[PDB]
Amino acid sequence: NRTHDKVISQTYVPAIANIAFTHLSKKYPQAGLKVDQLNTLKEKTWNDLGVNIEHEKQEILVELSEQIFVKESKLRWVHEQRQRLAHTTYVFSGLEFQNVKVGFFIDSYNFLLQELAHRSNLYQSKDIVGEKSFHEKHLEQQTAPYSGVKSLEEPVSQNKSFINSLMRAIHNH
Amino acid sequence: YNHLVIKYYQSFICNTLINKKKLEFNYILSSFKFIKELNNIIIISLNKLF
Amino acid sequence: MNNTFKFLHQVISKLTLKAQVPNYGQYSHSLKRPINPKVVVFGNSSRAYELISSQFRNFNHVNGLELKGQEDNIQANKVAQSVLSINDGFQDGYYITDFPQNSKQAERLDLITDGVNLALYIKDPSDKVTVTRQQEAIDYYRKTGALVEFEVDPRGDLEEQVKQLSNQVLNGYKH
Amino acid sequence: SSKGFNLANAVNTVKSTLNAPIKHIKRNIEPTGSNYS
Amino acid sequence: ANFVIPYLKPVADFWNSLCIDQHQDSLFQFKGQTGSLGTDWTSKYLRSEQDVYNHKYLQYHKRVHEAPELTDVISDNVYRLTLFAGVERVLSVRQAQAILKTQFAGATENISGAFQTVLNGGIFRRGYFRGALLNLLQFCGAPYQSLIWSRNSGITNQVIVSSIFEAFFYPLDTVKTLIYNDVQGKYKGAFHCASQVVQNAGWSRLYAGIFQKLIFNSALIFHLNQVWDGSSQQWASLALVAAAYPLLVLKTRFQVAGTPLALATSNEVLKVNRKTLYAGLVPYLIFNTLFAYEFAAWHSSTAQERVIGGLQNAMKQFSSPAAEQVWSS
Amino acid sequence: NYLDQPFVKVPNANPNASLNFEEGEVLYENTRLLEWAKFWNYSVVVGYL
Amino acid sequence: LAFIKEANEMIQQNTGNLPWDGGKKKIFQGQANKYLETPYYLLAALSGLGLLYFLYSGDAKYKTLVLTPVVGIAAFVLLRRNQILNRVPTLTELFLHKDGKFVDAVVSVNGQLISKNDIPVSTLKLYRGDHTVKVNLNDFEDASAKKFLAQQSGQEGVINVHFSKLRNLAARNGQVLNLGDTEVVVPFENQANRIILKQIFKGVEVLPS
Amino acid sequence: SNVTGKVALATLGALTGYGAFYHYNQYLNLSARWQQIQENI
Amino acid sequence: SRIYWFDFNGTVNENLPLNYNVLKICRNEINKLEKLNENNLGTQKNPIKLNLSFEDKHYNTNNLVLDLNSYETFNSKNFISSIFDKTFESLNTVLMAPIYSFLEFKLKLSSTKINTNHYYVINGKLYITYNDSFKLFTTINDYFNDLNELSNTKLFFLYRSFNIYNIKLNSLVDFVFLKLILFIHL
Amino acid sequence: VAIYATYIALSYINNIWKDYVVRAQFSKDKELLFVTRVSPFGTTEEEVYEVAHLEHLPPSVRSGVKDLSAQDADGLVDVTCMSSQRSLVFYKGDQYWN
Amino acid sequence: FTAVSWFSIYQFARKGAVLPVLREYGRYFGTHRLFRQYLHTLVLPLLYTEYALN
Ligand SMILES: CCCCCCCCCCCCCCCCCC(=O)OC[C@H](COP(=O)([O-])OCC(O)COP(=O)([O-])OC[C@@H](COC(=O)CCCCCCCCCCCCCCCCC)OC(=O)CCCCCCCCCCCCCCCCC)OC(=O)CCCCCCCCCCCCCCCCC
Ligand SMILES: CCCCCCCCCCCCCCCCCC(=O)OC[C@H](COP(=O)([O-])OCC(O)COP(=O)([O-])OC[C@@H](COC(=O)CCCCCCCCCCCCCCCCC)OC(=O)CCCCCCCCCCCCCCCCC)OC(=O)CCCCCCCCCCCCCCCCC
Ligand SMILES: CCCCCCCCCCCCCCCCCC(=O)OC[C@H](COP(=O)([O-])OCC(O)COP(=O)([O-])OC[C@@H](COC(=O)CCCCCCCCCCCCCCCCC)OC(=O)CCCCCCCCCCCCCCCCC)OC(=O)CCCCCCCCCCCCCCCCC
Ligand SMILES: CCCCCCCCCCCCCCCCCC(=O)OC[C@H](COP(=O)([O-])OCC(O)COP(=O)([O-])OC[C@@H](COC(=O)CCCCCCCCCCCCCCCCC)OC(=O)CCCCCCCCCCCCCCCCC)OC(=O)CCCCCCCCCCCCCCCCC
Ligand SMILES: CCCCCCCCCCCCCCCCCC(=O)OC[C@H](COP(=O)([O-])OCC(O)COP(=O)([O-])OC[C@@H](COC(=O)CCCCCCCCCCCCCCCCC)OC(=O)CCCCCCCCCCCCCCCCC)OC(=O)CCCCCCCCCCCCCCCCC
Ligand SMILES: CCCCCCCCCCCCCCCCCC(=O)OC[C@H](COP(=O)([O-])OCC(O)COP(=O)([O-])OC[C@@H](COC(=O)CCCCCCCCCCCCCCCCC)OC(=O)CCCCCCCCCCCCCCCCC)OC(=O)CCCCCCCCCCCCCCCCC
Repeated sequence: NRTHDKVISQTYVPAIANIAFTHLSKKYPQAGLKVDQLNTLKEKTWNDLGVNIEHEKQEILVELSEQIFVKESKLRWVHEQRQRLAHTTYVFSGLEFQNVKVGFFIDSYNFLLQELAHRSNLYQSKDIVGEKSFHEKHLEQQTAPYSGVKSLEEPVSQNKSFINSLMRAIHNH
Repeated sequence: YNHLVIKYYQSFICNTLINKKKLEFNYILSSFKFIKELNNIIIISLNKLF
Repeated sequence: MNNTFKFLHQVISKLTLKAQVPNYGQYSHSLKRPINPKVVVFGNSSRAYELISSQFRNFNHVNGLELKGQEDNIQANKVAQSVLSINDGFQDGYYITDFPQNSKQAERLDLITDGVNLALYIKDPSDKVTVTRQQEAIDYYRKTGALVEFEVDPRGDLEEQVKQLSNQVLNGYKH
Repeated sequence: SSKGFNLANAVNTVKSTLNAPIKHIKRNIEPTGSNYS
Repeated sequence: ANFVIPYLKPVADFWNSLCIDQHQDSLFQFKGQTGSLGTDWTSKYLRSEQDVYNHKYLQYHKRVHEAPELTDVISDNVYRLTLFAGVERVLSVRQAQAILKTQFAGATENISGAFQTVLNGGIFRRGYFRGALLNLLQFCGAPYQSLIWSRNSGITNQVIVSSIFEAFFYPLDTVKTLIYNDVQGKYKGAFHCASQVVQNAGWSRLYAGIFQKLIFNSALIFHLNQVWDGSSQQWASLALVAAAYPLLVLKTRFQVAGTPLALATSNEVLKVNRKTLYAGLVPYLIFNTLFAYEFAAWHSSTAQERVIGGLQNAMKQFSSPAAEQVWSS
Repeated sequence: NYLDQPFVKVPNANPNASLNFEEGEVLYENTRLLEWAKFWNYSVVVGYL
Repeated sequence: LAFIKEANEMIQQNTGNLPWDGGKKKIFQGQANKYLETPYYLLAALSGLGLLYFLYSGDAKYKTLVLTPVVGIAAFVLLRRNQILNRVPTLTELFLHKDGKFVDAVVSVNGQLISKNDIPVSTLKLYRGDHTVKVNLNDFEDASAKKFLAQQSGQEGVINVHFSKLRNLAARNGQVLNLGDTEVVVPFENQANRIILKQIFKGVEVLPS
Repeated sequence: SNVTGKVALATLGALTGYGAFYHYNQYLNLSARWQQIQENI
Repeated sequence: SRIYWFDFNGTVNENLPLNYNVLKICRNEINKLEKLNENNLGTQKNPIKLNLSFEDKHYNTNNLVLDLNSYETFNSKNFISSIFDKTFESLNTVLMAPIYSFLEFKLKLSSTKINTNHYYVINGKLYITYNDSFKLFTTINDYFNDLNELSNTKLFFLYRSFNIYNIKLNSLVDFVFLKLILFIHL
Repeated sequence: VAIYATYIALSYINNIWKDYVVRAQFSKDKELLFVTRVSPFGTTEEEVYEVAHLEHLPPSVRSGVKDLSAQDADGLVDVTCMSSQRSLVFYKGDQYWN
Repeated sequence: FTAVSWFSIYQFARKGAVLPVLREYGRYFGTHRLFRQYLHTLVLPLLYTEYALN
């Protein structure tokens, strides 16, 4: 009943739950939506709580995008928030969460946030420098300049010879 | 119904923007009659059969 | 989201991300650097200055201490104008010092310039003015997640400190 | 008009290619903690 | 036998047709005699052995003394169009790289950089084969109509006809160049690119570089005739076309200018750095030498003599080395 | 029968409740190994065929 | 140098820091989404004709008899969805006057540019959430359509439909802005001056110049 | 798509006109050859 | 012309490397102090005085009127009549290209890189000529590393300037997977 | 012969590639290590290990230390899981390490 | 052999590497080591070929 699979990061789940519960309590003061009840609220459905999440979904998404700051994303905060808002609204426009639990909505939003962060990081660790690719190494090697022959460039009478001048023009161009 | 509502909303927005005062019902009801008749006859046939 | 579908979703997402950023798996390292790097540097120690000079050789300095006294909006606008251009030398990186001094200025600059690419703080025990001057800005950058802290020991190894700072700033760069 | 082929770069790449599998060969042929007496 | 072999049989048949002599197999498929000697297997094999050179000669004669066939011309130039279609795109990118943005997109200003720029989009419509169908259409156009209207003609007449047809079909060349140099998928197709060009600039925008394309085409036709004849002056003509190559480079740059795909305009293209005029000259010469157009309809008398002499020399092999010289035959 | 050991209990099929499987931070990452393995495996398969 | 100039212009456009372009200053730059509809219409017509020909002849297979209706239905649904998505008024550009109290806009409707002027900033309002759209059934001249809409809505002649059910194909790629009396779609992927944009959307009037 | 339609129509017209000219020339040549063949026969 | 001394009345912070604009101004004043002749300005006791403002030190340039994604407009210059001049100039350029190459090769023979000097000592710090300004020079390896970094930036600018909001396919994939999971939950 | 040759080849290629580590990530409490390794077809395969079990063991033969890949700055480090009797191979290059 | 040697010498001289064979400068005309290496690479193999054939 419990596998050896890494669970999605829960760092922002408390913040998402707090923001959503605050916004929903602004409309349903008696709903009893509190952060301390997340462990028990996630097991109930919106119908049981008498809350129509469909109407407030867009406002919840906007508030979450404007409030939550993710430091794990590779994009600056403004771009990250705008991209998160667009992605979340597009994904949730076709999803009806009314008949499912609050935990499903919270986990879906957290998964979207984590996937956006991973895509921003290019599905690679942000704290690992990594190794350059073959193309990067080749481009750096090609961009590296050519030193040439310093002996021919050295100021000497012998270097004024026609043969030496030809060699310098051929090898130090 | 959702498609019809969206088409009506878009037509109203466009007519207000352009000062036309007439809704494009030809576009709002693109295939409403056909879809409704097909669904109704299918449902009636299924009810008669089963 | 689901254990059974996690692998398939990851594979499909990796395949699709190439459409947005072609050859991302081959140019991931280079992409770590932004197009127009904007850095805000906190720290006024001698070792901090040496590290800044070593790390930002190809960047342009922006002394924000000269803007003290003017209102936050004007200061932010001037900083944005300074750091939203590329010189003939093709140096697109700018690092600011002694600015912002408060959360209002920090937020104004971020809104004008779409955010600062990096906020590098060098905690040097031999420094006692940075915390007194720009604590609010440091707190704002910590909140926004653009803050990178690199503690420096004055009696440390300069080369190792420079290498660590370069790696940390490269990792912390944001688009 | 950036320059293209360079024999020195080619030789360096060949050396890197030939030296790449040395670590793997060493790891494969090295001893381990086990002593199957 | 009912679900795999029926679908797999055509593949094996195509493989065998490619890897076996179709004429020899057809000859062997008929067994017996009707009243004439020479239908046995031994006699058929002896005939089929020389039938290769006989059919080569007959095909060459058809391409010269009969109206040209588009299928035959495409078969002759299959490699230049089928497998190495992207070579044209990479050559165009190299030629126009002087005023392109490729050097800022993980590419170098060299043939390797052009190849990498072309291949970064894959092999398909956005990659190596981007514009392959346009290249095929252009080949089926002026280069083929010119053969039709100038079969068995001199160098001057061939050049004039080719110039006329290239002028007639030039806009396709400009569209193909723009598609080749479109590395960000700005244009969704040939029609989209042409529509954008016409909407932004006038119809004359499609005829940029025509007068520098025509002269290079004349030089290329001269070199093709020289190499077909096989005279020693083929190297001099190769040098001449190498010298005229900057005309082709300027044509490509003019076509690629005046658009978001390029950093320069028509006026600035003319005053471009002179050190990059011969961009991709050696790659272009190598590609042309390896896959020169096999237009047998334009082969002169000397070229036909060379081909027939080679065929006869190959045909002479069918004599017994140790045949006895007898007083009475 | 073989699982029903006389003196010692066999390990539970599920992980201990103490363990938490929440992801932390990445220590090591060499993604190009996947590409190298795919290349080598495909090459050996093609050669063997 | 040419690339440096182009990059500087791109950075300025992305940051939305354009100067005053004469009488008005551009503070928004957005683009609409285009979807394929002619290929789907052609595919649906081909599927219908093929089904009719198969029924007339009688030489078809069960496999194709199953597949062709499915392909035709999918093509028809995709065509309807793409038509609805394309015919969505999407705000393309917005300019503010020098006085800061008037705004002009240009919107795209299925690739057609429509220009609206004399829009006081006090009337602008960005819908953070899903608003409500009012539909008047009395306007409809089709009895069957009116009856169907009334039955589905379960309301009076004037029916209010929440925008949550409509955002799937109405504003799935943007927010909803109120340009006075009309409503437009503001895409998320756009270049705009955020400082002025937020104030005008909230309705506050910026200072002159 | 007015510009695209005009461009496509112009291309079709040019190709069709070239085809008409080629077919007219071929028809003249074939008629002359057929008359010569009939006379010879 | 290597050693020169500049003095700023507190308007330039020397604790950090000088800005590109500041170095450009210094070069533009040295190219006058050299060519126009010298009143013995630039020594420690007789330095060059400068009062640099924030705009001068920071602002890059002006005339940002380039129109992105634009096509040159024809049919107004009478291309039919003007193409002759362009063709003639192209022919002249093609004819002269071998001659220009030969002349440049001869110039290389008669010229050497060491002939020109590009090193200047300012405030006891060595600088090397850079495009239109100066660049601090400390070590050959450091200079080569700086050149490599500049080349890398120029090369990967376009790749790094990718579209953040082009996430249609990713959003579609996420939506499909979450809708399947929602069906499972229902 | 064909079936078993193909099976043996694929299985032994997978076994050879199993030792190498593609990715390693600690848990939130740093109590477990999730390791992504190579699959038979070159994809990612997940496994879990315990940091306490993980250990770097010296070679059984004491004269073979000089022959270890770890002698090279860009060699390989062989980390042994003492519980699962498995080996984890990591590149010594700092580019691959957090 | 001459072509390969000339190509290698040219590439290594472009990269700044010159084999330490022959004097750096000539005793009489002061010809450069690269030029004399080219001359030797061109001449010596021809003489060796002639001697071997003879
Ligand atoms: C004897 C008589 C001869 C007579 C003729 C002589 C002619 C001489 C001509 C002059 C030659 C001068 C020498 C230098 C030339 C260099 C090339 C050059 O000039 O080009 C410039 C340019 C230089 O490159 P660069 O990036 O600018 O700079 C290079 C770096 O500086 C370099 O730095 P780097 O770090 O990049 O180094 C690259 C490379 C440097 O190395 C080399 O490149 C040297 C290679 C030497 C050997 C080459 C042999 C093959 C050569 C080709 C053969 C065919 C020729 C046909 C010719 C025409 C015939 C009609 O480094 C390596 O060595 C890499 C390691 C791997 C090497 C190869 C390993 C082989 C292993 C073999 C054994 C395998 C295991 C077997 C056992 C197990 C069981 C099987 O090169 C190119 O751009 C080349 C482009 C070639 C394009 C070819 C056409 C492609 C078409 C693609 C079509 C795709 C279609 C897809 C369809 C899909 C449908 C689904
Ligand atoms: C070390 C070695 C092992 C040691 C231990 C061994 C222990 C004993 C194992 C005994 C296994 C059964 C042996 C049966 C021998 C053949 C009997 C026979 O005459 O039946 C054919 C017989 C054809 O006779 P026919 O109608 O006179 O046609 C004459 C034609 O010349 C020919 O017909 P056609 O030309 O019209 O059609 C050509 C071709 C058309 O070919 C195709 O359909 C294309 C390819 C289809 C997919 C192939 C997948 C291959 C990948 C691995 C699959 C693993 C097993 C999957 C099992 C799925 C079902 C649970 O059709 C076939 O030949 C049959 C299709 C292939 C079916 C193979 C997959 C199903 C196996 C079912 C039995 C095993 C149950 C599960 C065992 C545990 C598995 C973990 O089939 C029919 O009754 C009509 C077709 C529909 C029913 C097929 C029934 C199964 C046929 C099995 C074929 C032989 C392979 C069996 C083993 C597969 C791997 C485990
Ligand atoms: C093989 C067996 C059969 C052999 C037959 C014999 C061979 C010759 C047959 C020739 C006849 C074929 C039948 C007729 C074809 C007709 C095509 C046609 O009309 O298309 C038009 C064409 C289509 O429009 P478009 O699609 O928008 O543009 C093309 C795209 O750019 C797309 O171009 P792309 O180059 O980017 O394409 C990349 C390529 C990427 O893929 C590849 O290239 C892969 C290559 C792999 C290697 C090759 C291996 C060997 C072949 C294997 C084949 C396997 C089967 C393939 C089956 C494909 C599906 C059928 O494929 C694609 O991605 C294509 C995009 C798909 C949509 C469009 C094409 C649909 C498919 C048609 C295929 C037909 C092929 C037939 C011949 C066989 C070709 C092989 O448009 C134009 O050409 C417009 C030109 C406009 C020029 C500017 C005009 C300006 C105004 C002019 C004013 C004039 C008056 C001025 C007066 C001045 C004062 C006097
Ligand atoms: C087998 C190995 C190779 C395999 C290749 C792959 C093949 C695969 C199958 C086919 C498909 C692929 C097709 C090719 C793809 C590209 C390959 C590639 O990478 O190559 C490019 C690659 C260079 O590309 P890159 O690295 O990008 O270029 C670097 C720069 O970007 C510069 O590039 P750029 O484009 O900017 O050019 C500017 C130009 C700038 O320079 C100029 O334009 C100088 C202008 C000076 C003007 C002076 C004027 C003075 C006044 C006038 C005096 C004369 C006229 C007087 C008249 C008076 C009376 C009227 O630069 C040059 O001139 C130098 C360019 C490179 C020269 C390469 C020479 C190769 C020689 C090979 C050995 C010797 C021949 C052996 C033959 C026998 C073999 C058995 O070429 C090579 O390195 C070698 C490639 C292979 C060579 C094949 C041999 C030549 C065949 C054709 C010509 C035959 C001789 C004809 C004359 C003699 C007859 C007796
Ligand atoms: C990939 C192939 C999978 C085959 C599965 C086979 C299962 C064997 C079970 C073994 C246990 C014993 C069963 C009883 C004995 C079976 C004997 C036997 O093998 O007879 C087969 C029977 C023998 O044919 P035949 O006697 O030679 O008559 C020749 C006539 O031309 C035939 O023309 P006809 O008009 O007389 O056709 C009669 C038709 C009448 O049908 C019936 O047999 C009764 C009705 C069954 C319901 C489905 C009818 C087919 C409608 C289209 C598929 C709908 C999706 C659901 C399919 C569920 C599985 C059938 O029978 C069929 O052909 C039924 C199968 C056709 C399937 C075609 C689509 C392939 C993919 C299917 C799976 C897709 C994923 C499903 C996931 C789960 C969804 C819940 O039919 C076949 O040959 C079936 C295999 C055909 C393979 C080649 C297809 C054409 C080339 C590929 C086209 C790919 C693109 C287009 C399709 C894309 C996907 C939609
Ligand atoms: C059959 C003819 C075949 C000809 C083949 C082509 C190559 C050879 C001829 C080439 C000629 C044109 C070359 C281009 C010229 C460009 C302009 C220029 O600046 O010159 C480039 C350059 C000189 O320019 P540089 O910048 O002044 O460089 C000076 C460096 O010291 C030079 O340093 P290095 O880097 O060159 O190295 C020194 C040099 C080695 O040079 C030595 O110092 C070695 C001396 C060995 C002496 C052995 C005992 C001789 C006993 C008396 C023999 C009497 C004649 C017997 C004849 C028998 C029948 C054939 O080379 C080597 O050590 C490496 C190669 C290994 C030795 C292989 C030598 C084979 C020579 C085959 C041709 C011999 C022709 C003899 C003609 C008659 C002479 C009377 O010329 C050469 O590199 C070619 C040198 C040819 C040999 C010179 C021998 C001088 C000592 C003669 C002693 C006996 C007579 C004394 C008379 C005293 C007054 C009464």
